[PDB]
Amino acid sequence: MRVGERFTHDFVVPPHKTVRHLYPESPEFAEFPEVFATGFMVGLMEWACVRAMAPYLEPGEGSLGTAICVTHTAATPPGLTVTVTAELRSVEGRRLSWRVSAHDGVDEIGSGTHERAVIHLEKFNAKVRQKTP
Amino acid sequence: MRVGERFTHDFVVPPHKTVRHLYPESPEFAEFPEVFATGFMVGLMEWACVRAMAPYLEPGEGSLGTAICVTHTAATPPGLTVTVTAELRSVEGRRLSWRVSAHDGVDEIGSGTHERAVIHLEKFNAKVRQKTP
Repeated sequence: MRVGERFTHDFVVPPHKTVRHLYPESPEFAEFPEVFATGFMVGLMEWACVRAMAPYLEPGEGSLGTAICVTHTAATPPGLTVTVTAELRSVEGRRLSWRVSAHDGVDEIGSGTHERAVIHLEKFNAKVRQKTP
Repeated sequence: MRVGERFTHDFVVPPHKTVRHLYPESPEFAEFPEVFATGFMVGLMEWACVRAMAPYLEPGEGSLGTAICVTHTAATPPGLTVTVTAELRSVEGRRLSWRVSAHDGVDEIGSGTHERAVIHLEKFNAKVRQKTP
């Protein structure tokens, strides 16, 4: 791949990416303001990093976020466009560490780091089964 | 609210808390193995901390997650119970901090920290609609 290279990822926040949508089973979340959930932003960031990685992956390969360390310092109503900038910080065998940050056009809404791990998709699928009830 | 206290929170992972459910708008995610998305683990850990600090809010108050720093070291298939243990680490004002960790019954699946800011609901919704298109 290549260290230092920014990758950019644009996404319009729909009404169904707010807090109560993350966990419709949570009574507590049902009464949260209609803003972009942190867990959804995290998902977005992994999504940016997955796309950055895709060309460099062998057929049948994938990745799992192994760590996420970000702030979430400004709220985002549906309608705004969240831009995730991902930057490769290091590659270490199957290990990728990114610097990530996001912006909704008005504010930087969060920034931090995100490590991923390249996996064989089937071997991993098999492994997750010996674990299913 | 007492530093050191512990709140646990149990959750059976349904099928709709997997990666492809965090972002169905992602073709890059539709591949992915049916496993507990990092984005949902982050939310589940926040849900624990929200309940833990529920008895600390005054009326017309809420909380926002303002930082999540956690590992994700094992995959959980739908069917397993994820228990989130939230340990109050600091209460220094409008700011709460937790040490969080999760177990799915077989593996510790992740841990780290999470911070929350007490907010005035009205002023906050007001600031938000100042951002809404």
